[PDB]
Amino acid sequence: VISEKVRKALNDQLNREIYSSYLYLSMATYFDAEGFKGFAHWMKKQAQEELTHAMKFYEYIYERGGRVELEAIEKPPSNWNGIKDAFEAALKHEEFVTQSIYNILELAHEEKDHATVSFLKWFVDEQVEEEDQVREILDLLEK
Amino acid sequence: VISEKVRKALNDQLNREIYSSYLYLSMATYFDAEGFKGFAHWMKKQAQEELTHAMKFYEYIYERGGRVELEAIEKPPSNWNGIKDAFEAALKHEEFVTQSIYNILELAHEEKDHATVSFLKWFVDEQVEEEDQVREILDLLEK
Ligand SMILES: [Zn+2]
Ligand SMILES: [Zn+2]
Ligand SMILES: [Zn+2]
Ligand SMILES: [Zn+2]
Repeated sequence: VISEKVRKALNDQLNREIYSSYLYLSMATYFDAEGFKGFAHWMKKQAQEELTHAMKFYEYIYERGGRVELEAIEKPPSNWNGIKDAFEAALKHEEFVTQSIYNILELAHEEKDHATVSFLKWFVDEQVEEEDQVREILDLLEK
Repeated sequence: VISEKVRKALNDQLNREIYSSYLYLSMATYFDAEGFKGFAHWMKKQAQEELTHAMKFYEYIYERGGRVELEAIEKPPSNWNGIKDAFEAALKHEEFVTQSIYNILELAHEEKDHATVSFLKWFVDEQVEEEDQVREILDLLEK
């Protein structure tokens, strides 16, 4: 059974993944307003991906005997200064998500919760892949 | 091209469908905390359904030459007084959604926007079906 400290950290991260989904959807509203169909499609796909992350947290919290509490979702920005600016904001946000997950990992290690440590490995690896994808696009578009 | 009045009404409704999705997800967190797997599955399915409603508004707004702006999402309630209480709250919320859609229909009729009138017919019919499904469940569980 997860300690209340770890359950709160996971529930917090659940809410962060929801906001991530919303933020990527907002980036899609920007790209679509400009007619950048392909980049909008990229963002809508990532928004759906972030929802599956949230639900994986959701189901793990209930497997470990905890409960999920949904919080208010902040209004995301709706405008950026071009393609590169939007993707740089995406990368900055993913780096914040990576740091948040690592803080849960450290908490789980402290409490010797080796089930949460194992559950999080998938997300450490997926953040690497996501960060690399965004860097790959920024490098493609450079100068 | 949609007038700014109608675009704002549709964007408002887009945001209402997002909140509807969130509210049904919150009801799932309640049912799951109680071990009501089947009712939780019902709510998660409805939450996904409400997202597809939101995206149908999303794509229609861009077809008509408008843009979507995402707003803050309010924190939904997380607790109800039993199954019946949660479904009665669902029905009350769907009736509010039905009234909101009818107000867009009346606005569209006033501006003679027969494309928005036609777009909304699908949602008038779907609200009937959703309201009937929730009433059917409440009647099944009665007394
Ligand atoms: Zn994620
Ligand atoms: Zn992510
Ligand atoms: Zn709906
Ligand atoms: Zn509905």
